[PDB]
Amino acid sequence: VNSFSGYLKLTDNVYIKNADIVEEAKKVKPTVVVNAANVYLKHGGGVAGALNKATNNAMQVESDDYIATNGPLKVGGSCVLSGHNLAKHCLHVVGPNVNKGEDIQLLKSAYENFNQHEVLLAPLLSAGIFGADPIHSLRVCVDTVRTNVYLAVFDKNLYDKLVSSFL
Ligand SMILES: O=C(O)[C@]1(F)CN(c2ncnc3[nH]c4ccccc4c23)CC12CCC2
Repeated sequence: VNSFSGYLKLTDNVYIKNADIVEEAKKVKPTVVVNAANVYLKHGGGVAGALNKATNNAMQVESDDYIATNGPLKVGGSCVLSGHNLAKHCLHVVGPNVNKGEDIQLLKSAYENFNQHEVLLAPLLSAGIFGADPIHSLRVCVDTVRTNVYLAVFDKNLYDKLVSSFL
């Protein structure tokens, strides 16, 4: 038993809710919240900009030190950093950005990072400003992640389309 509430169950291990991931994290304080990161951990907009704003820019300060030490992530890769006031940990995962021409096949590799964590609160990778089809992203999530994932979808219209079209 965990503290996630109001989710629709899609599969044995994947759950979905129309929710603002920032507000959901603030309430649940999950062990892991996933950020929709880029390779530079520049949290300017989308989910990343919203998560970072909710930490009063502490996420960005920590991220800049991480990059200065380690260099950029790979597309499809991840790193674990602090969850600040939102979660114990933040798993920064880089899905491919279609608006940069990155290979959508890397979306599966991105979701594989979730399997290193037993339970996660997450957005749909490569959705939103990353330019991928969220229905495809949901399919890859379900077919790749084996651990327990609670997906927060900000847009109500999109949430209803994802549910209604789910196979
Ligand atoms: O940035 C994108 O492209 C996204 F479409 C946005 N997303 C979100 N997913 C859940 N909660 C959210 N709260 C937010 C508050 C402000 C801005 C965005 C979000 C958001 C998902 C997304 C990250 C990859 C697709």
